[PDB]
Amino acid sequence: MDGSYAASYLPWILIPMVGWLFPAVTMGLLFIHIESEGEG
Amino acid sequence: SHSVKIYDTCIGCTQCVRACPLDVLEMVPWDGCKAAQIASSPRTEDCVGCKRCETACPTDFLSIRVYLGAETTRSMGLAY
Amino acid sequence: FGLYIHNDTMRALGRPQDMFSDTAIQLQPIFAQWVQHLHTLAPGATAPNALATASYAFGGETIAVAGKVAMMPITLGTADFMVHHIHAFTIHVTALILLKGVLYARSSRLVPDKANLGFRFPCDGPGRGGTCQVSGWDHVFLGLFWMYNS
Amino acid sequence: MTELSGQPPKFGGSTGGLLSKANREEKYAITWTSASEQVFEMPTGGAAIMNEGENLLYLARKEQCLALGTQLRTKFKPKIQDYKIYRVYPSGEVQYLHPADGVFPEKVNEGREAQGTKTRRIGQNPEPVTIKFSGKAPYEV
Amino acid sequence: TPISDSAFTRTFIGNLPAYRKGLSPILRGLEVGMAHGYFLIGPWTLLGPLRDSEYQYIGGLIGALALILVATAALSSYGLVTFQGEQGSGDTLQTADGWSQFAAGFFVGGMGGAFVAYFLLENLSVVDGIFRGLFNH
Amino acid sequence: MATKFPKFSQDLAQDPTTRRIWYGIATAHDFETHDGMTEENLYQKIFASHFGHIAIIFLWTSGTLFHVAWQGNFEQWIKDPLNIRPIAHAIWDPHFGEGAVNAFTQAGASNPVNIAYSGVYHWFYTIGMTTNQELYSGAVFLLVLASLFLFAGWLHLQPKFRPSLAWFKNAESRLNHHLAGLFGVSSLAWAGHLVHVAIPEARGQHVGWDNFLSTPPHPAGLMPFFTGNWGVYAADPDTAGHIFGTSEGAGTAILTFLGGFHPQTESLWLTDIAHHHLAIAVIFIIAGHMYRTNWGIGHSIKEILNAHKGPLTGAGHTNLYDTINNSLHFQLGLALASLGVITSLVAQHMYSLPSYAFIAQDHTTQAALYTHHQYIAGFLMVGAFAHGAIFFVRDYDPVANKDNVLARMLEHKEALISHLSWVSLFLGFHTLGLYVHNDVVVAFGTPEKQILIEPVFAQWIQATSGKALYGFDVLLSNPDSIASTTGAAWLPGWLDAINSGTNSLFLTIGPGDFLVHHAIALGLHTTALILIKGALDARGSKLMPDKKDFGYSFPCDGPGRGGTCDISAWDAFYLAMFWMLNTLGWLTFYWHWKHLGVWSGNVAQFNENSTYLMGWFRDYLWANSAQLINGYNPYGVNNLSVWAWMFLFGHLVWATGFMFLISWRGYWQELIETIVWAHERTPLANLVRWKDKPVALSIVQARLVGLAHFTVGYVLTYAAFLIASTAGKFG
Amino acid sequence: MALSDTQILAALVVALLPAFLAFRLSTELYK
Ligand code: CLA
Ligand SMILES: CCCCCCCCCCCCCCCC(=O)OC[C@H](COP(=O)(O)OC[C@@H](O)CO)OC(=O)CCCCCCCCCCCCCCC
Ligand SMILES: CC1=C(/C=C/C(C)=C\C=C\C(C)=C/C=C/C=C(C)/C=C/C=C(C)/C=C/C2=C(C)C(=O)CCC2(C)C)C(C)(C)CCC1
Ligand SMILES: CC1=C(/C=C/C(C)=C/C=CC(/C)=C/C=C/C=C(C)/C=C/C=C(C)/C=C/C2=C(C)CCCC2(C)C)C(C)(C)CCC1
Ligand SMILES: CC1=C(C/C=C(\C)CCC[C@H](C)CCC[C@H](C)CCCC(C)C)C(=O)c2ccccc2C1=O
Ligand code: SF4
Ligand code: SF4
Ligand SMILES: [Ca+2]
Ligand SMILES: [Ca+2]
Repeated sequence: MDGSYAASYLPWILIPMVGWLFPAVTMGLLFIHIESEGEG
Repeated sequence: SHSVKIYDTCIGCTQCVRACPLDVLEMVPWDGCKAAQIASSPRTEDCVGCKRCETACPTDFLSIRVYLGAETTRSMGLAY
Repeated sequence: FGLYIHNDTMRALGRPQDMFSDTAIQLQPIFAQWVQHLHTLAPGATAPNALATASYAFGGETIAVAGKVAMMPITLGTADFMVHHIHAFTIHVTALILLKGVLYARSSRLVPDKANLGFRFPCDGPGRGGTCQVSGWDHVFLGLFWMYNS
Repeated sequence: MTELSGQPPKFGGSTGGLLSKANREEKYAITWTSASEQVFEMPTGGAAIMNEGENLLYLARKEQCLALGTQLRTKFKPKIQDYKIYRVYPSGEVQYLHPADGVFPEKVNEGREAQGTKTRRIGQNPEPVTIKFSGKAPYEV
Repeated sequence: TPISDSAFTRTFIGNLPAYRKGLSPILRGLEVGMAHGYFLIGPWTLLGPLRDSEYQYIGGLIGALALILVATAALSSYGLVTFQGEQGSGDTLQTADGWSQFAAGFFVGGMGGAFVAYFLLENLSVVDGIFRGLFNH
Repeated sequence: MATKFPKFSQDLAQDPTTRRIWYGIATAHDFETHDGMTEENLYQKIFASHFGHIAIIFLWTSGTLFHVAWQGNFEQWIKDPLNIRPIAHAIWDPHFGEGAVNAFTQAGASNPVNIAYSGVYHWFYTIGMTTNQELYSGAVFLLVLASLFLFAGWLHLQPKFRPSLAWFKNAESRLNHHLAGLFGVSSLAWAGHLVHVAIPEARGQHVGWDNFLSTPPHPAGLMPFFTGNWGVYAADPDTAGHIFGTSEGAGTAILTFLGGFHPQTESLWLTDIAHHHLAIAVIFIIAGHMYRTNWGIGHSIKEILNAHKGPLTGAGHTNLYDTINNSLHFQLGLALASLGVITSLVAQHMYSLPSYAFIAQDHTTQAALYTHHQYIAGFLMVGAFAHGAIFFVRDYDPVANKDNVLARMLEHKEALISHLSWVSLFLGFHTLGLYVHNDVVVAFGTPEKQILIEPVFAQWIQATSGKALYGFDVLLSNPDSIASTTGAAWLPGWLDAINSGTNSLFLTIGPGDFLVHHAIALGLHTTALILIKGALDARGSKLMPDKKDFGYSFPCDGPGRGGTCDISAWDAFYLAMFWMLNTLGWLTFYWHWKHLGVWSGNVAQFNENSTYLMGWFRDYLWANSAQLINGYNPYGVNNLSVWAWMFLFGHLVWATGFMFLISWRGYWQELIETIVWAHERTPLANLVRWKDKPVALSIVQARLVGLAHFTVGYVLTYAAFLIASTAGKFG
Repeated sequence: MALSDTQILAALVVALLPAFLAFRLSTELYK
């Protein structure tokens, strides 16, 4: 039954969160550092 | 940009300049060899680093050395 | 190939109704079965003088000698459609490699004087980021692997 | 330099030429005079027909210009040694590149400065332990 | 070549925002959005994970509302890194906040269009006919 | 043109292409190459990195504790450790269907769960932790310790707390503190914990943070420690009928030395482990008083080095103190070497002398831990060599280390490399020839002609410690040797443990062990040869006598002079990685197959098939894969389905590496230029311009990515095989 | 006995501390 452990409403949010958190921020960071550019 | 040096072991045979495909290397009058000339690299901004000079060197080990460095649009050979 | 990966992941997840099989999301090859049926009905339509079909693989009787079979209809389903597309993909990549080996043996945006270097040559120095394996010889060296893989 | 006079070569257009970045960032042009009307191979692909007399062609990078220049003098009996390669900026600024001082860089010439010239052997370069933590290389010193 | 430039193509290549004549950065991606979530609903109409349940017209809607959100970031976050701020001098797509608003077609656009497309498919209009088993008449 | 990525190297920032990103990542921790990096800021950034890394390790351990105390069946496994499978963590995957759901609801859990194979349940029940609350308290304590170390790093990055460069370059004090405190005091405190908690918990006596100040670990307190007589702590040892966790068969001894294996748990004795830690703690504390400090008395390493000269070695070890003390790559290469050797030693010791209760019976956990530590050490050694090459490239001073033992290594490097090549040929030739000969001889229906060499030199060593199955009558195998009549307390336990045909303590070997050992010797000699030629010829050669001017890692030198591909000292590391992986494949095949034979009681299969390669290819690879490939079938899905998927996944990644390793850059640069033209001419797409000019992956990056994919597909595939095939016939 | 429900919530509040201190050390190492 999915959660035989205490506080079963945490693993849910924890899996989506890591899903749309760490690599999203990681891919955005390189982008942002590409943004400064330099038109001369 | 890449770094191109020419050492005193150069005999001034213009081979490295005859092999250079981007007009990076020249020849200036010197006083070390029979030909009285030594290789020169004024336009390092056009040097891609294809090592075509070093391939065309006659002396025992190279007299001209190419050291790759911070690659740019011109050194990367980008045509697009 | 992504179809095979999806089928492996579905059968691994325990989800049979989500597969590309003959018992789920079917991928039936209509054209090949149609031409099979065409070759089957040949002796009585578009070939009155012909008594039997060209091959019994398209459809018809099952000829067998001694205790083993000689040739029988080769039913084409999802597992045949997927492998045919795999073959087409591998042949396409091999053709791409062996074609860029010829359409760029003369020159390219990377090397404009490649025609001077000849047919068989390793490269043109580590410059330009790296000019390794640009000749037509290197393209044939790569196309050998893809012909093998196909 | 002042003006880039020249006739565009007979060519039916190809996809190997210059692009959007090549027009906005920088492009290269080469000017030469042809003794007659003949066919020459394009460094971008195909075979074109150069016009009689002064010609002009724009390319993407410099190596293409020099590859065409090394082709002009070697393949044709009326050899072309007057091909001049220019770099074009997005502001119309055109500067001279090849040949540099009017003479090919092959043979020597008076009026050139020694660039990158060292007074040692390669086996005489200093040890990297003596220059570490400094923004210099064993060949830059 | 005819495909690159012809009679119809010369205008149609020049008819969508970044080539269309005088279109504002607000509508910078009308079609670029009106054509997204409408055809993203196709593969989810008869093939999805929830293709053989009771929500045949729901998984596609939510998946489209997420995929448009992904393609919106892959649009604006890059737009800012290719050009700084304010606007430009040629095309309003190549503009900074202009590209940030190039999503104004994904946003609102798809969130309403892909919404109504399945809001018409989950339902079937209230009009039918039902038998009578009363006897009480 | 420069932008801001990276901020530590202007050269990589000025790159206007996509490469600017890649080399901005692969040079993140190369602090020595940053812009204007001084020698002090270097060491200080590295110090803060050490603090953060200690915190990371402790956070990982805290998570390991948390998931066991939260989702694991620790208390149930304590009841029946030989039949209840441990629980690692619970699954929360919204992609499961029905087969995986019915399968993963295992190990007594009422939900789809993952079995545990890291062998931590046995460790925690051997320590004395018997309830989830103790594990939870430990996890909270580690969560606090990690923050302690994080703040320590953050505070030491401040100028007032910034340690001086002369503080970092202090060798005579760092050692006296790491040995007497980090090694001696730590071992002593751990021995105290083992005596005060582990031993009472083994006898039903619960000792926690609420009663340890009053309950003594022995009926007689600290006064019998002061008594010159110490036999009272040998006392009545735990009898051979002792039962763990209960006071049945338990005595009062805490510091013994009877040796052998606990007959029930098939592991080591707790009193012996505590006594060992006490002895070695005394030894390390004594070691911590050797080098002088602020009190005159003591040694000076710079004098001891510069004093050990030689008539055949010239300068001996002179100036080696000022050499090693200034080279961080030298220090890292020594540390990685020693740590890898002791990691391989931990592996080669825990499988035959297990210290945790009931851990010998679980075969999957024991098969996983050994291979894990062996791969760890196999990376550690390659690192030790890769950093020595960097010492030669960046930190070797030929005038400081002139004529010493280090420079003479460079003076005769040709001979070293030549003899390494000779011994590798002498191995490979004959080992391969004998394997092929055995295969050819067995295939012809004539198994009576196999060249089966008896490993005499190793079986005799086994006899020198008490193994009587061979009967050499030498040293401990002989009852009349003076080594047995010493009244040694450990002798009776050792002699009983070694010869019982149930354990892994000195397994009986034969010709197959001999041949696989010579294949292992080849794998060591050749890998070391590659890693040593890469380090020696890292400063120059006759192809590139100026290799020192090009640094450590560089693409090549060009197609001239015949060719210069894979010529840097980094490329030699890249090549030797393959040999390390092959050696660690051979070693793990050996271990797993022989342990299958020992576990199933079928040592005959291994002892009679490992002499020819077809035995390995069939009776091991093909034979033990049946369940592995049957994790998910057209008939059902069992608990091995995730491993059956990971096997093919590892195959896919391993084969993906082949693309980067076989095809090289220029092809891909041309194929990329075609796509660039395609985009810049596509209507409704050229208006999508790119700041980063897309370029193909460099040659160095090519080899790195290919080797990384190869290594991932090499480790994951073999792990999915080793765990799945073990959790079937015995798990 | 098993683990309580509020203690699992006490775990995240404590884990806030290593996250925050690691953020501080990370930003201090970037310089
Ligand atoms: C360079 C070749 C070489 C190498 C690297 C090894 C390595 C190893 N051998 Mg071994 N061995 C060798 C040659 C070699 N052997 C030869 C030629 C023979 C005779 C056929 C043996 C017979 C042998 C036995 C019986 C045993 C080992 C074992 C071992 C392992 C334990 C180490 C040891 O026993 O001490 C070191 C081994 C030696 C010092 C042998 C001398 C090798 C010299 C230095 C090389 C020159 C040999 C030369 C041809 C001799 C001339 C013979 C003469 C009659 C003409 C180890 C990995 C043991 C084992 O199986 O481990 C489980 C074991 O019991 N070896
Ligand atoms: C490897 C597995 C078993 C294989 C067979 C063993 C041979 C391995 C190949 C090594 C060949 C040795 C070549 C010697 C080269 C040589 O002749 O050098 C000459 C050297 C003379 O040195 P000096 O007399 O000048 O010594 C003065 C010192 O202060 C050095 O400055 O003689 C020796 O060093 C003899 C000892 C060999 C030391 C090298 C290896 C030692 C083996 C490990 C010893 C462990 C001892 C306990 C340490 C904890
Ligand atoms: C005043 C004082 C005295 C009295 C001292 C008293 C009354 C208590 C002293 C306690 C001392 C001095 C040290 C106790 C140290 C406990 C330690 C160091 C525990 C460390 C735990 C670590 C490091 C991590 C453990 C882990 C955990 C958390 C897990 O759950 C997984 C395993 C592992 C990762 C190992 C006397 C008169 C006696 C001597 C003079 C000084
Ligand atoms: C590159 C390089 C380097 C190198 C490194 C290395 C490589 C290391 C290592 C090492 C190792 C890897 C080692 C090993 C070894 C071995 C040993 C050390 C041994 C031995 C022996 C003994 C001593 C024993 C004894 C005994 C016996 C016989 C048995 C019983 C017990 C007894 C004890 C009796 C360096 C960085 C420095 C520098 C730079 C260059
Ligand atoms: C395919 C290929 C390319 C082209 C490869 C390219 C252009 C890379 C494209 C990969 C994109 C970026 C997606 C990769 C996805 C990764 C898993 C992302 C990892 C990045 C981390 C930050 C997560 C080469 O440049 C090359 C060079 C030399 C030898 C062989 C090859 C080669 O085989
Ligand atoms: S080929 Fe080399 S030695 Fe000869 S002139 Fe040119 S640079 Fe000098
Ligand atoms: S390295 Fe190549 S491009 Fe550069 S100067 Fe030498 S020959 Fe010319
Ligand atoms: Ca479904
Ligand atoms: Ca307890």
